[PDB]
Amino acid sequence: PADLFSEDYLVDTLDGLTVDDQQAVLASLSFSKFLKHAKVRDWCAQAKIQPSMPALRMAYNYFLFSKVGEFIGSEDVCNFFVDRVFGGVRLLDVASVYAACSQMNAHQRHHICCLVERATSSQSLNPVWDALRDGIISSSKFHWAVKQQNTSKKIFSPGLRCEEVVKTLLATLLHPDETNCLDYGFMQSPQNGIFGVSLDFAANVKTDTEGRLQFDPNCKVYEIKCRFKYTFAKMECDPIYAAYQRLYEAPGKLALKDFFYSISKPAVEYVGLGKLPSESDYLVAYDQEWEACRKLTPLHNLIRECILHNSTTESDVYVLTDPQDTRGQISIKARFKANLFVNVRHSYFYQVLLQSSIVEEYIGLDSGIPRLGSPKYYIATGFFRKRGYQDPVNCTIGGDALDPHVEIPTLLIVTPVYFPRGAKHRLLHQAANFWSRSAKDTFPYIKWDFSYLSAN
Ligand SMILES: [Mg+2]
Repeated sequence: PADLFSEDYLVDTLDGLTVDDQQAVLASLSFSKFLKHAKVRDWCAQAKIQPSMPALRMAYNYFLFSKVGEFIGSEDVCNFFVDRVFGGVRLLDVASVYAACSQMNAHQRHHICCLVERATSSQSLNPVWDALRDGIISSSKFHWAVKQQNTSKKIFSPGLRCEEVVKTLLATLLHPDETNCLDYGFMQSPQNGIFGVSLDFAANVKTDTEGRLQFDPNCKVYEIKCRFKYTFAKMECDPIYAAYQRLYEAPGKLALKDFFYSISKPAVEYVGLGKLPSESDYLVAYDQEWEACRKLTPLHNLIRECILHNSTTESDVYVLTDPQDTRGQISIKARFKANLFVNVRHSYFYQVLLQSSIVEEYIGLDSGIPRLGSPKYYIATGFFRKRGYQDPVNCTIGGDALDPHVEIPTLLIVTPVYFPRGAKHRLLHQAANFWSRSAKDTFPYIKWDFSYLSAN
């Protein structure tokens, strides 16, 4: 194990262990192991001590980054606590660190969370990624925290190649004339410290003077998914390929339907009037033209409201050029609208819902005159094909070369997602209640004061 309270240098702790064992040391730097440590337990045993969120999460961030900052090359987080939060003193004990963190304002917490985001922008390549995400309801767990709450996931512990291709498509083909961000770290909520997200891609988002992210009030945020069930090869007997050929030569909604229904578990579901969508995939059609063959009750009022707000703006479909024709270049061949909409019951709806809440929280804390407009949210779905013997070695999107070991993108669908306010408020409240119950049962020796948390 590693000691967040030890004064030993992490580089020395890790020196002389296998990479396997180093991974274990780093996993031990989690919020859960922090709260389980003898020194937190001892502090928490006192009658006067009733720890609050987000203050205890801020305290953890300090100890975490004091331990790991040098190893991951970002001493900015620790410097800020010491200089701006601790009055210039290098605090080492949990009682003092906690007290000073308890005295932070929302702009200081915002600043810390922004520095942490910047320190973690390489996401799962960063050795502290897994440890930092512990104890937090992240956007990939948000549906589970609201609707499931079972042992399929945990709050506390006490593929990527194709996603990168889709980012390149968004950046190069959809937003060539704009400032975009391709690499986002982990953004904790500065107001509660129980929620957090990382984003896949955003357009109209920049680094500011020193040296954090700036979301424009009108930025465009995209969650990227890849549909591996639809990966085909240009072979004689391949039924997906058959449907793809038709779509490529004649881009439109009918060719698209045949493509969707060329597999046994289709990504699109027809949902009739007053009927409850299943959770099976994340696109739904409300028009009978997509049919190729449970009612909403009065208690599904939140679902009804979400459908109401997600049944107007259509998806954009981008058919890409085939690099077997162009010997390399992949650009937009054709573009068309499809009456396909987000499934408001699907876990991806809940994922973007939480990313919207965190993005809007950070925009709210940003200094400056508030401007007219709110950000827009999308799911960007990529579809792919195997490389064949006659495909070029070197494919490109704009300047960017594709790794020769990644599949070729064929199709991009961009689907808008809208979030009614009352609906977001209810779901975040249920998830926060589940966080609080789970914190009390997991760390029952902590006299949690959730007064501040329920204010948020
Ligand atoms: Mg993604």
